[PDB]
Amino acid sequence: NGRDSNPKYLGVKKFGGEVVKAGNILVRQRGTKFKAGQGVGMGRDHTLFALSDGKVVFINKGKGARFISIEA
RNA sequence: GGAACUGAAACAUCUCAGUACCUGAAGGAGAAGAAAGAGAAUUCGAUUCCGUUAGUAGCGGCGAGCGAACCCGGAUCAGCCC
RNA sequence: GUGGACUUACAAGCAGUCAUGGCACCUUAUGCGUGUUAUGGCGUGCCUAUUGAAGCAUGAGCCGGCGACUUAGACCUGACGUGCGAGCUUAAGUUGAAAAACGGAGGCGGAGCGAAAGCGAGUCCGAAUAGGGCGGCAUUAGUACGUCGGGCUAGACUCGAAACCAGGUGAGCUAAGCAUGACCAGGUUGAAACCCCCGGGGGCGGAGGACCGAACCGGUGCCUGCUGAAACAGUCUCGGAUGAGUUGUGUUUAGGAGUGAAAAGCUAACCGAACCUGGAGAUAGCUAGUUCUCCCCGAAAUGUAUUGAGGUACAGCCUCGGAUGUUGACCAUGUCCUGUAGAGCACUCACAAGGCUAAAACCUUAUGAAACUCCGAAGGGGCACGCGUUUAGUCCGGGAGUGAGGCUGCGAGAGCUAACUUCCGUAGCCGAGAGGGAAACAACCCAGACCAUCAGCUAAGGUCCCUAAAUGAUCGCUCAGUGGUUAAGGAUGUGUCGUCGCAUAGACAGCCAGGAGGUUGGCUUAGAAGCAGCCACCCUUCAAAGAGUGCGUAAUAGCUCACUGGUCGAGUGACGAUGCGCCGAAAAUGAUCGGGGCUCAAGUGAUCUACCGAAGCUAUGGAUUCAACUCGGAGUUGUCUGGUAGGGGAGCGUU
RNA sequence: GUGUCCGAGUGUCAAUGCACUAAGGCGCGCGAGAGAACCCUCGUUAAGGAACUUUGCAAUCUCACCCCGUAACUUCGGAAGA
RNA sequence: AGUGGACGUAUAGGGUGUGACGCCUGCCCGGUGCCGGAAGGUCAAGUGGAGCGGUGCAAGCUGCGAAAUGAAGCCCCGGUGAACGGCGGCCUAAGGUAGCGAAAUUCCUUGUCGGGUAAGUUCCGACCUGCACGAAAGGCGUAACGAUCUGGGCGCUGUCUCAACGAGGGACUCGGUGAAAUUGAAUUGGCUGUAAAGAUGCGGCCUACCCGUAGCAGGACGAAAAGACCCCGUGGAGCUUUACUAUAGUCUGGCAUUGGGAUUCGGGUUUCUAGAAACUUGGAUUUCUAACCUGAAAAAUCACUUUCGGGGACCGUGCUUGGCGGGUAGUUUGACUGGGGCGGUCGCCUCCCAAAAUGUAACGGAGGCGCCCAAAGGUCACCUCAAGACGGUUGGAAAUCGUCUGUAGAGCGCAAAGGUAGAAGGUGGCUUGACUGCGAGACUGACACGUCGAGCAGGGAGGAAACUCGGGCUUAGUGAACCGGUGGUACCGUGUGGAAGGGCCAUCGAUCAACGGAUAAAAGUUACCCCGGGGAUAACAGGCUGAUCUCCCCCGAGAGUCCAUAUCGGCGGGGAGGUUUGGCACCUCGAUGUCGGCUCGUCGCAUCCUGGGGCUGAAGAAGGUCCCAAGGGUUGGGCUGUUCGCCCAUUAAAGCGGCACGCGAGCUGGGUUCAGAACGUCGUGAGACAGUUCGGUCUCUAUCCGCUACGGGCGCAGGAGAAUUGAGGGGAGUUG
RNA sequence: CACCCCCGUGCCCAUAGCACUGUGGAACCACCCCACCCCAUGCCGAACUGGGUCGUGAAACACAGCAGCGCCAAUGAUACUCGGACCGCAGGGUCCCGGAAAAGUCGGUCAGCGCGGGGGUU
Ligand SMILES: CC[C@H]1OC(=O)/C=C/[C@H](C)[C@@H](O[C@@H]2O[C@H](C)C[C@H](N(C)C)[C@H]2O)[C@@H](C)C[C@@H](C)C(=O)/C=C/C=C/[C@@H]1CO[C@@H]1O[C@H](C)[C@@H](O)[C@@H](OC)[C@H]1OC
Ligand SMILES: [Mg+2]
Ligand SMILES: [Mg+2]
Ligand SMILES: [Mg+2]
Ligand SMILES: [Mg+2]
Ligand SMILES: [Mg+2]
Ligand SMILES: [Mg+2]
Ligand SMILES: [Mg+2]
Ligand SMILES: [Mg+2]
Ligand SMILES: [Mg+2]
Ligand SMILES: [Mg+2]
Ligand SMILES: [Mg+2]
Ligand SMILES: [Mg+2]
Ligand SMILES: [Mg+2]
Ligand SMILES: [Mg+2]
Ligand SMILES: [Mg+2]
Ligand SMILES: [Mg+2]
Ligand SMILES: [Mg+2]
Ligand SMILES: [Mg+2]
Ligand SMILES: [Mg+2]
Ligand SMILES: [Mg+2]
Ligand SMILES: [Mg+2]
Ligand SMILES: [Mg+2]
Ligand SMILES: [Mg+2]
Ligand SMILES: [Mg+2]
Ligand SMILES: [Mg+2]
Ligand SMILES: [Mg+2]
Ligand SMILES: [Mg+2]
Ligand SMILES: [Mg+2]
Ligand SMILES: [Mg+2]
Ligand SMILES: [Mg+2]
Ligand SMILES: [Mg+2]
Ligand SMILES: [Mg+2]
Ligand SMILES: [Mg+2]
Ligand SMILES: [Mg+2]
Ligand SMILES: [Mg+2]
Ligand SMILES: [Mg+2]
Ligand SMILES: [Mg+2]
Ligand SMILES: [Mg+2]
Ligand SMILES: [Mg+2]
Ligand SMILES: [Mg+2]
Ligand SMILES: [Mg+2]
Ligand SMILES: [Mg+2]
Ligand SMILES: [Mg+2]
Ligand SMILES: [Mg+2]
Ligand SMILES: [Mg+2]
Ligand SMILES: [Mg+2]
Ligand SMILES: [Mg+2]
Ligand SMILES: [Mg+2]
Ligand SMILES: [Mg+2]
Ligand SMILES: [Mg+2]
Ligand SMILES: [Mg+2]
Ligand SMILES: [Mg+2]
Ligand SMILES: [Mg+2]
Ligand SMILES: [Mg+2]
Ligand SMILES: [Mg+2]
Ligand SMILES: [Mg+2]
Ligand SMILES: [Mg+2]
Ligand SMILES: [Mg+2]
Ligand SMILES: [Mg+2]
Ligand SMILES: [Mg+2]
Ligand SMILES: [Mg+2]
Ligand SMILES: [Mg+2]
Ligand SMILES: [Mg+2]
Ligand SMILES: [Mg+2]
Ligand SMILES: [Mg+2]
Ligand SMILES: [Mg+2]
Ligand SMILES: [Mg+2]
Ligand SMILES: [Mg+2]
Ligand SMILES: [Mg+2]
Ligand SMILES: [Mg+2]
Ligand SMILES: [Mg+2]
Ligand SMILES: [Mg+2]
Ligand SMILES: [Mg+2]
Ligand SMILES: [Mg+2]
Ligand SMILES: [Mg+2]
Ligand SMILES: [Mg+2]
Ligand SMILES: [Mg+2]
Ligand SMILES: [Mg+2]
Ligand SMILES: [Mg+2]
Ligand SMILES: [Mg+2]
Ligand SMILES: [Mg+2]
Ligand SMILES: [Mg+2]
Ligand SMILES: [Mg+2]
Ligand SMILES: [Mg+2]
Ligand SMILES: [Mg+2]
Ligand SMILES: [Mg+2]
Ligand SMILES: [Mg+2]
Ligand SMILES: [Mg+2]
Ligand SMILES: [Mg+2]
Ligand SMILES: [Mg+2]
Ligand SMILES: [Mg+2]
Ligand SMILES: [Mg+2]
Ligand SMILES: [Mg+2]
Ligand SMILES: [Mg+2]
Ligand SMILES: [Mg+2]
Ligand SMILES: [Mg+2]
Ligand SMILES: [Mg+2]
Ligand SMILES: [Mg+2]
Ligand SMILES: [Mg+2]
Ligand SMILES: [Mg+2]
Ligand SMILES: [Mg+2]
Ligand SMILES: [Mg+2]
Ligand SMILES: [Mg+2]
Ligand SMILES: [Mg+2]
Ligand SMILES: [Mg+2]
Ligand SMILES: [Mg+2]
Ligand SMILES: [Mg+2]
Ligand SMILES: [Mg+2]
Ligand SMILES: [Mg+2]
Ligand SMILES: [Mg+2]
Ligand SMILES: [Mg+2]
Ligand SMILES: [Mg+2]
Ligand SMILES: [Mg+2]
Ligand SMILES: [Mg+2]
Ligand SMILES: [Mg+2]
Ligand SMILES: [Mg+2]
Ligand SMILES: [Mg+2]
Ligand SMILES: [Mg+2]
Ligand SMILES: [Mg+2]
Ligand SMILES: [Mg+2]
Ligand SMILES: [Mg+2]
Ligand SMILES: [Mg+2]
Ligand SMILES: [Mg+2]
Ligand SMILES: [Mg+2]
Ligand SMILES: [Mg+2]
Ligand SMILES: [Mg+2]
Ligand SMILES: [Mg+2]
Ligand SMILES: [Mg+2]
Ligand SMILES: [Mg+2]
Ligand SMILES: [Mg+2]
Ligand SMILES: [Mg+2]
Ligand SMILES: [Mg+2]
Ligand SMILES: [Mg+2]
Ligand SMILES: [Mg+2]
Ligand SMILES: [Mg+2]
Ligand SMILES: [Mg+2]
Ligand SMILES: [Mg+2]
Ligand SMILES: [Mg+2]
Ligand SMILES: [Mg+2]
Repeated sequence: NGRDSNPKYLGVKKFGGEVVKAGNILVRQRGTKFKAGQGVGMGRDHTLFALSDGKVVFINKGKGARFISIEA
């Protein structure tokens, strides 16, 4: 063994209560650990970036049912 | 005739360098010199030396690095003979 | 070395430091004196290299004197200063020189974008519109010098290679050759050939890389010699000693070359490539060394990359200046994100007793999990505020160094739940840190040294003597020197509670009294009969006794026992929690808690004071760094001043 | 260390060997005491005899000439100074 | 040029290896070498120049440029071993002929038996199981020879038990001369602790009047040479080869020196009734003598002439071609690494570690990638998976159909984590958005790279539309830079116009996988080693730890007929000691000498003897085992360098360990570890192994402390002679 | 939001879901109804789908009861932990302050809010 692979510094890049420019990246994820609410659009590797400038808010009933909206 | 350390963080091309060194000829100097040229204005008008153009052009395992010439400004300026 | 003051012969000692006393002296000098001295306290040379230095790590005998960050250039870059300023200035040279002027060729600013053609405050990409660099805007003014910080290139802070190359010098040592001369006492052995008697005997003869042994040539073994008598020898012993011998002279062969009966041996006393001069101050990522003083700030041993790992590049951290202007920082509120501790089996692996059944499955019950999660804190990170105390931050430009870390505690891995082990996270100390405590001691506990005082309160730690300070006070605890070195395990050790029995209808040991019944009980080997031993315990006679405890020879008896009794006269026996202790408990020169000594506490657990105790804090005096505040550095108030690499600043000494 | 030449006598089979000595030459350019440990070159050693030690390393022992006598083996010479 | 070979000429000369003599010298031509062959494969310059292009109005000039034809040489085919070699592993070209064998070769190894000694790791003779013999890198013998090595025996010895006495030269004392290595400074003790972990110098405690002198050799990690061992340096040098690169040399084709001619000519021209005389441009054999080379004659080397003689247009030399070329030369030969080597690893992806942010090391625990898919894409539309039970045709535990349960227990191309049921899974229709030009904004990184990305243009594709498309559910499927190939484009293109060449856009070439990548192009070896450094880093020793080692204790199964504990103690548990093999890497690489012996010793006690005990399965005696006990004592020899162990023969007994595995400024020097050499084994080679074997320099001068002796001074309240008490210190201590 | 009830479509986002179950009927919805063709089944008008009444509330669906199941879930007490401060050689553990789960019990629920329309009491 003695093998390993680079860190992928994934996360909630922008936490609810953070104003965001358009195109800011807010969550990094392997998949849909977050499912993108209103105003946000999710990319190829399933990072989801805000489309509209404003505050970031978490809709989060959880269990795969967590969504990131942006409010203007 | 012609190095090698060395640099290239190794090392062959490269550089170190036509350096050091050996050998020949000669003088108070020597060399060179009177355009089958530079050059791009149909200009220049022998040779040598300084400043500059200029680290420009360019050369380079296009790497380390190596590097002009013309224009222009001065020092000195004689062209003579087969 | 000579002479004089003071001193020195039970003293333990980085050579001193402060203090006190004794003696001597009085020319910056009768003092807050100079020389010396006794005693007391205190006290790990210096530098370097270091995680860490008194080190038993390096360097150094001592004093002097030489001795290391330079110079260069029409170079690049920055800070400061000066002239001129939208412009600024020369170079080569020329003419003068006890003096400098002329000299515009040329350089820099003025426009940028593009790969370039080329356009031009626009420009490249492109088919038009999205960008990049750029001007407007802040038009940030440049340039010639001087000084200085850096950079470059050249020996480039100084010393130091082993090597490489060039042209020479060497065969007078030694390695061989050639020419030519010379030397080898003496004794032993007796080949051929030649000649007689029958290959053999005799004679005769004088051969040999033959024998012994002097010179001579050579070095076999011990010893001596080992700052030698000698830079390879000496005594003694040994090899050869007519041969492949020794030796003179003259002479030839040499540097990757010669010579070599072959060791890489010899080539002028260091030959796996001589010597000398030179290239040449070769290179040196390696070592050591780098000197005057004071002020201010102050690190790093981390990340990634590397023919990289002990070295470099770029970040990270330091400093100086400019700008900005609280953006910092801690703490609080609000919010969001997380899958650890824990905890759980709901999936995956595992796994514990059963029921159920052609056992997978299934149910009751029961568990572990870094790569399991139905769950899931504490904390932690981002944002916003400041609803609150503070002073840092950000970018831009010059200079750095650091890129070897060390411990402890917490959390993990690796290891053996070893290591003053190795590798990460994290906090603090050390590095770079002085002062008090811990006998001693970078890391631990206390506490960050501006200077001066024969002033005060305290921290940790202490208060019997060493040794500063209560032989303090009160309730105990341990009689072990435990204190002042572990454990599994044992113990009628001792206090504190605490759970279970049987007693003035009289029990525990304690003395006499009885020990019974089938039954010499079934089941066993050869006999096993309270009393080897696998299987099973009911029944009679009794105020009274279990087919019944350990012993006994191999089996029964035998003295005791569990209930019974006259006596006996009052508590006992059991497992338990614990507090302090005992054993368990052997290592190497001589013992010990730092020592004395401590229970007639100087141990201990609980409380409470009173004081000692630091370079921390307070007092008086004093000076720097900064900043405000005033007058044309000064002074006030506040504040700050441990320090390695390093950066900055003010100054002293020499020619 | 250094090449060549001459290098007497007594005795001893011989000799340039060994011992004494002629000629000739010299006592080695600090001395004098003293008679410890220890060290170097030496002499003798009870009893034992290799026990020593890596090894009999070293030190003994053997010693010249003459007579007698000498093996396994042999390349017929030698081993043999058995 | 000239020389040596050689004033020699195959019975001679050169090289290579074996190494008198004797009997001998087997197998294997596959690779490598070499010698022959030379049907065919390939192969340079040169001869040829068909065609492809520029540039000019054109003549023409000019850049490329095939086919065929071109030597040696290599591929191919034989052979060669007294050529390099090979003759073994429960198919290779073959597999060991004789001879020998525990060897100079034997690891296991002190092999087994015999011999010799009281005792034999040695030695000798047999045996053979030859790790890992062997036939001219020669095998088996051999008389004689050896300062050769090994084993034995005689002889004699101070080698020794065990040393003594004597001599001389030192050594000591006096007078004369009078150095040296060294040296931080010294007012320089013992223990025990502590500190970088070995203290004179830090702590406590003990001891110690001042100073010498003769001695010793424990300490001062004493002295000496900035470790020759080990590691490091993008140090060096010597040596090696099928590392790389060149190259003296060497072979080969063509051109010149270099020529007439006959002879066969694939061909040239004007020549003539498909044709041949003048003639060749050449090639080819063959031949010739004026070039040239060489030799003989009074004129030695050289020149002349030569009645001359031989070779001969070759040989030699100049240029150029291609091959051979460790002989020479200049170099390359990676890093991490709980010391180097060996093994492993080097880039990207997934998980745990990673301590609920991101991040985080390890030669830590697990596994994947160097691709795929014309549809596994875009879009539009449509389906729902495991698994179980009941029932069923050839099948039955599981084909297939049928019902019931069925937030998933399936699937998602490969590894896993996330994710997913309104799909990313499955199945069709259409087509390519697997587009060109851009990139607001962020994530991430020191850079450089990397990730995601709304929306705009041109234009597509699917859908009725909203809308979705600039690749795949996601995360791996990858390499800057240089130098070049291919297609466009029309920017530079040196006087001008063109073109040659260059630039740009697209694309191709990389286990450069040591994966940020030194060159286009590179392996070993050093023990002949050299330099510079490192205690940054191994071998020793000390330290820390104590797995392993040594010891004790608890339990108690059983053994002990019986009876656990007289003894012994399974399977398990707890400690101690630091003597073993270690780990770790802390002081020491400007030096800490290392194994064994010898000489001196001293300490522990886990006690071999001796002394005092308890229990005993103790009658007695001899024992067993445990307790207390460290005063003393603990033998001599054979084997091996040994420690050890075995053995002889005795003992009261033949103790175990510490003290740098105590002791080399005390001694040896056998072992091991420098240069020579040989054997086996490994390597083609230089060379190599902690396998073996012979051999191989151990440095007169003691300052200090410390130790044994011997004085000087002073002290001890007068100055003196002599006798003394013993504080307190040593020696002795055994036993049959 | 007059009272109910139906069809649909949201918010919510198992305290709403399952099962047992009962009411429902031409009003709404639902099956049945037929198929050459629109349109379709990798076979079937089962599914889409196109043409409709009867019939029937069977099934599905809506709505009520329902605490067997699931779903939620205290308090209390712990586990753990931020800071402080300690002991044990060690594995380990204690104390002060404050934050504080998970599991279980107690107990809670078969929901809760809109919007448009259709038909009822005519
Ligand atoms: C004193 C006797 C000899 O001693 C020696 O040969 C002594 C040498 C000593 C022992 C050596 O040092 C040791 O080196 C070991 C590798 C390590 C060791 N310890 C510390 C770990 C260390 O001690 C040598 C190499 C050390 C130094 C001093 C050195 O190189 C000495 C050279 C000269 C020494 C001496 C020289 O002897 C020469 O011998 C010739 C035979 C004589 O003729 C003569 O030559 C002229 C003589 O001198 C050179
Ligand atoms: Mg591993
Ligand atoms: Mg270089
Ligand atoms: Mg070079
Ligand atoms: Mg010159
Ligand atoms: Mg000259
Ligand atoms: Mg001249
Ligand atoms: Mg006194
Ligand atoms: Mg003293
Ligand atoms: Mg100090
Ligand atoms: Mg160190
Ligand atoms: Mg020192
Ligand atoms: Mg020294
Ligand atoms: Mg110039
Ligand atoms: Mg300025
Ligand atoms: Mg701008
Ligand atoms: Mg300037
Ligand atoms: Mg500076
Ligand atoms: Mg700079
Ligand atoms: Mg130098
Ligand atoms: Mg002879
Ligand atoms: Mg003889
Ligand atoms: Mg010799
Ligand atoms: Mg002899
Ligand atoms: Mg030289
Ligand atoms: Mg050579
Ligand atoms: Mg020499
Ligand atoms: Mg140079
Ligand atoms: Mg480094
Ligand atoms: Mg930097
Ligand atoms: Mg900020
Ligand atoms: Mg703030
Ligand atoms: Mg857990
Ligand atoms: Mg965290
Ligand atoms: Mg605000
Ligand atoms: Mg800067
Ligand atoms: Mg580091
Ligand atoms: Mg660290
Ligand atoms: Mg472990
Ligand atoms: Mg450590
Ligand atoms: Mg370490
Ligand atoms: Mg440091
Ligand atoms: Mg600090
Ligand atoms: Mg301190
Ligand atoms: Mg202490
Ligand atoms: Mg102290
Ligand atoms: Mg220290
Ligand atoms: Mg300190
Ligand atoms: Mg420490
Ligand atoms: Mg404290
Ligand atoms: Mg006080
Ligand atoms: Mg206090
Ligand atoms: Mg006191
Ligand atoms: Mg206990
Ligand atoms: Mg008291
Ligand atoms: Mg007080
Ligand atoms: Mg104080
Ligand atoms: Mg102060
Ligand atoms: Mg003042
Ligand atoms: Mg400071
Ligand atoms: Mg301070
Ligand atoms: Mg300071
Ligand atoms: Mg004579
Ligand atoms: Mg005579
Ligand atoms: Mg005589
Ligand atoms: Mg004589
Ligand atoms: Mg004389
Ligand atoms: Mg004399
Ligand atoms: Mg002697
Ligand atoms: Mg004797
Ligand atoms: Mg005898
Ligand atoms: Mg012996
Ligand atoms: Mg012997
Ligand atoms: Mg020997
Ligand atoms: Mg001898
Ligand atoms: Mg015979
Ligand atoms: Mg005979
Ligand atoms: Mg004889
Ligand atoms: Mg040979
Ligand atoms: Mg043997
Ligand atoms: Mg042998
Ligand atoms: Mg042999
Ligand atoms: Mg034997
Ligand atoms: Mg034998
Ligand atoms: Mg052979
Ligand atoms: Mg031989
Ligand atoms: Mg002989
Ligand atoms: Mg010989
Ligand atoms: Mg012998
Ligand atoms: Mg004597
Ligand atoms: Mg004497
Ligand atoms: Mg004297
Ligand atoms: Mg004199
Ligand atoms: Mg200690
Ligand atoms: Mg220590
Ligand atoms: Mg002391
Ligand atoms: Mg001191
Ligand atoms: Mg001595
Ligand atoms: Mg060194
Ligand atoms: Mg060295
Ligand atoms: Mg090299
Ligand atoms: Mg050639
Ligand atoms: Mg060629
Ligand atoms: Mg070579
Ligand atoms: Mg390495
Ligand atoms: Mg994390
Ligand atoms: Mg780290
Ligand atoms: Mg799909
Ligand atoms: Mg888009
Ligand atoms: Mg579009
Ligand atoms: Mg359409
Ligand atoms: Mg092209
Ligand atoms: Mg490359
Ligand atoms: Mg790399
Ligand atoms: Mg040598
Ligand atoms: Mg050092
Ligand atoms: Mg170390
Ligand atoms: Mg060691
Ligand atoms: Mg060892
Ligand atoms: Mg030293
Ligand atoms: Mg030394
Ligand atoms: Mg004892
Ligand atoms: Mg006894
Ligand atoms: Mg007895
Ligand atoms: Mg003893
Ligand atoms: Mg001992
Ligand atoms: Mg040891
Ligand atoms: Mg030793
Ligand atoms: Mg030896
Ligand atoms: Mg071989
Ligand atoms: Mg031997
Ligand atoms: Mg001596
Ligand atoms: Mg002497
Ligand atoms: Mg008195
Ligand atoms: Mg006494
Ligand atoms: Mg005394
Ligand atoms: Mg609660
Ligand atoms: Mg708190
Ligand atoms: Mg805490
Ligand atoms: Mg709490």
